[PDB]
Amino acid sequence: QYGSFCTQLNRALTGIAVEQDKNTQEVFAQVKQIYKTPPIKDFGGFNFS
Amino acid sequence: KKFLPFQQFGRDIADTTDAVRDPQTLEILDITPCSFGGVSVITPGTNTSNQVAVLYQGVNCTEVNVFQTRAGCLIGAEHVNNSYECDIPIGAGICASYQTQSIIAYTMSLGAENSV
Amino acid sequence: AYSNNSIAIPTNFTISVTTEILPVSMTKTSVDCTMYICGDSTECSNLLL
Amino acid sequence: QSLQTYVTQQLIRAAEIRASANLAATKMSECVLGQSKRVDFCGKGYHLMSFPQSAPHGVVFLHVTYVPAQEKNFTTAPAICHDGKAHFPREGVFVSNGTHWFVTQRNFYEPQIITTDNTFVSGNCDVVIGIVNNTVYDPLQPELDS
Amino acid sequence: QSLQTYVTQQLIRAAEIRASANLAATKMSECVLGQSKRVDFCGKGYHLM
Amino acid sequence: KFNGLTVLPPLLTDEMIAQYTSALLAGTITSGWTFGAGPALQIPFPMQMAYRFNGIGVTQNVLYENQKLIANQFNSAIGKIQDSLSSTPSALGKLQDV
Amino acid sequence: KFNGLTVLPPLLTDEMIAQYTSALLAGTITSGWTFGAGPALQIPFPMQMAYRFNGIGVTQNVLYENQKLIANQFNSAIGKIQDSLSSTPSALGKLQDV
Ligand SMILES: *[C@@H]1O[C@H](CO)[C@@H](O[C@@H]2O[C@H](CO)[C@@H](O)[C@H](O)[C@H]2NC(C)=O)[C@H](O)[C@H]1NC(C)=O
Ligand SMILES: *[C@@H]1O[C@H](CO)[C@@H](O[C@@H]2O[C@H](CO)[C@@H](O)[C@H](O)[C@H]2NC(C)=O)[C@H](O)[C@H]1NC(C)=O
Ligand SMILES: *[C@@H]1O[C@H](CO)[C@@H](O[C@@H]2O[C@H](CO)[C@@H](O)[C@H](O)[C@H]2NC(C)=O)[C@H](O)[C@H]1NC(C)=O
Ligand SMILES: *[C@@H]1O[C@H](CO)[C@@H](O)[C@H](O)[C@H]1NC(C)=O
Ligand SMILES: *[C@@H]1O[C@H](CO)[C@@H](O)[C@H](O)[C@H]1NC(C)=O
Ligand SMILES: *[C@@H]1O[C@H](CO)[C@@H](O)[C@H](O)[C@H]1NC(C)=O
Ligand SMILES: *[C@@H]1O[C@H](CO)[C@@H](O)[C@H](O)[C@H]1NC(C)=O
Ligand SMILES: *[C@@H]1O[C@H](CO)[C@@H](O)[C@H](O)[C@H]1NC(C)=O
Ligand SMILES: *[C@@H]1O[C@H](CO)[C@@H](O)[C@H](O)[C@H]1NC(C)=O
Repeated sequence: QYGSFCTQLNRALTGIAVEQDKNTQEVFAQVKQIYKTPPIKDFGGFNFS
Repeated sequence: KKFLPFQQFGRDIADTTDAVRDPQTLEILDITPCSFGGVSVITPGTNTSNQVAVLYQGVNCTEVNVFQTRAGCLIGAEHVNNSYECDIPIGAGICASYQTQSIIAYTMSLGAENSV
Repeated sequence: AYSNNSIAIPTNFTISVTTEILPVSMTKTSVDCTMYICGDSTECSNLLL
Repeated sequence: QSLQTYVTQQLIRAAEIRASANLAATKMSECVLGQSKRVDFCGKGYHLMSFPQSAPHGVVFLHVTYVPAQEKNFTTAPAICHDGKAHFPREGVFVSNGTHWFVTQRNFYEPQIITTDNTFVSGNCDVVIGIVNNTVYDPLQPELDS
Repeated sequence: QSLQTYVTQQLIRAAEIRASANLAATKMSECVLGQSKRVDFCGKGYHLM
Repeated sequence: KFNGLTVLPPLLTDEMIAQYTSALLAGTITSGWTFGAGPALQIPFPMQMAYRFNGIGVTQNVLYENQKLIANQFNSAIGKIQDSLSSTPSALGKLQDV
Repeated sequence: KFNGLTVLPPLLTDEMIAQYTSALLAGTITSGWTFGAGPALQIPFPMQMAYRFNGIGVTQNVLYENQKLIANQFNSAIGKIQDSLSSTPSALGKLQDV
């Protein structure tokens, strides 16, 4: 009898759920190449271990 | 509309009967509500004057110094050919002001032309 | 190809034109609360008061 | 209840749209009215300029950027030792094709002879790790010689 | 009513989290992928990396 | 529609927005970044682009010695923007969502 | 939990996020800021730090003549970051609150 209230609720929650993955993608997926450090960690004394 | 001999009512909105078959004469007539719309009062400060203009929003100037703007019918303001900065926003590029002393309605100016 | 005495220097360039799309404004909506709830009914509007 | 729900969602959506519009105004100021050094703020690459275009309910920025294209390997040194002096590039980087040393601007290969107008002297040759022996030419010596 | 309250609170919290995520993406672009001259945007002091 | 719901027109028409964008484009093309900070100072466009090359750490002779190639690259990039815009129907997703 | 409430997993796993962060770190370490603007251009890390010293208005010889001291300072600072984060948990409250 209440109509489409909770369909609205599920739509809002789904929007939030998608936005979470969008947030993570925008933060961390800022490069399409997967770069790797050389096996010899010689950087002139700088230590990134 | 083509109401087949079994169809009595008509609903393209599904909650309001927008059409109906008259029982006496089987002519089918559509039902459109009479009219409605907002009413806005354009005024300068009462610390300046008591004159007002009235905007009947989104209605033609027949349902109601009569100026048909894209925002509706304006009554009590004279339309001027000049362009100024917006003072009271009316809508769709039209603005209103109070100048010597009457309320004027005009197309707003975006700025002075300048060729480099 | 990292090393302690190697560098990569570009010898050319590309002029790149990219598109960024940003929403600015929404449709301006107005609702007549009484008309939506209690359309042209005076008993309903009196109750809504 | 339905009307209140609609108005609440409209308020939240309007807040999001206001954030987007503030970002658009900032980009109009910093990318169209100027050249931005902020990485990725205007486009991908080194920002040169931006052009705005109106769109229904929004804006489209055409970001013109500079992208290095065809890189080449060279050998580097942090400084050059000539007469017990350590020479450092005023602008650019010391670069070597295998046999000869040059100084280049950092973003575009343009080899130039290492000269005293090209470099500046700081200290002796015993402090810098990886300093490379090479000659630094003085343009004044031929002029006062001839 | 309880479900509506939860969903509205989630929407507001999601807006705040989205603002935080946008700031984090901007800092990833300007502090990690480059050297920023914006005072205090990438730590206290003159930003190196 | 007929239940007390109305749509108010924007104050600025689409033509006025186009006029503002055209004014911004003309100012940028004819005066670079000067009109933003004050009076518009005219400068030939290749010299402005040389300024911007200096701004990204590249010497001006790189632009001047490659002016035709750079102009061709820019023109073709704008043309590719045109082509892609009229080829990807999901390009304007951010606006259509609104 | 038991009343129609479900928790959806994130699209990217923690391992994938770690992979992205490791790729960013490797790119920055091996190529400085070049991989963010285009192709990754390798450069010795002391030379990159000299570039950054120039970026903050300090001459390159200041870095090169103090390379060991600067590297020791950086290493000690990173070690202290590890120590401080492992010492007190309230520093991560911003995350915990979420
Ligand atoms: C970089 O620093 C780490 C410490 O943060 C060094 O790791 C230590 O190495 C020594 C010698 O191999 C070991 O005795 C220690 O147990 C290690 N400590 C830890 C916490 O792993 C590492 O050796 C340094 N790298 C270089 C190249 O010197
Ligand atoms: C490195 O660069 C130097 C200078 O550009 C090269 O030396 C020149 O080589 C050309 C051959 O094409 C000669 O005509 C010039 O007379 C040389 N100049 C000098 C000053 O000797 C050198 O060959 C390059 N080395 C490599 C491996 O490419
Ligand atoms: C750069 O040239 C100098 C000479 O100007 C070299 O100095 C010699 O260094 C060796 C040790 O490597 C000493 O045994 C000699 O007595 C030094 N001679 C002179 C005249 O100074 C220096 O070694 C060279 N550097 C490199 C890396 O080859
Ligand atoms: C009902 O009566 C009226 C009046 O005589 C007539 O016009 C109409 O046709 C009648 N309805 C039908 C369905 O015949
Ligand atoms: C108002 O009605 C007149 C009647 O001829 C018509 O010409 C005009 O276009 C109408 N204006 C609007 C805004 O509907
Ligand atoms: C504007 O000027 C034209 C003639 O150029 C005239 O026909 C028109 O009526 C004027 N508009 C107003 C509002 O007076
Ligand atoms: C740079 O690339 C362009 C193509 O965009 C090419 O025409 C030109 O010859 C290249 N320059 C060099 C020096 O290779
Ligand atoms: C530089 O040398 C490495 C090998 O160590 C090679 O993989 C890389 O492609 C070279 N770079 C260029 C631009 O040729
Ligand atoms: C670079 O590394 C090599 C070993 O591969 C070493 O012989 C050389 O001395 C190092 N040079 C510098 C400047 O670190």
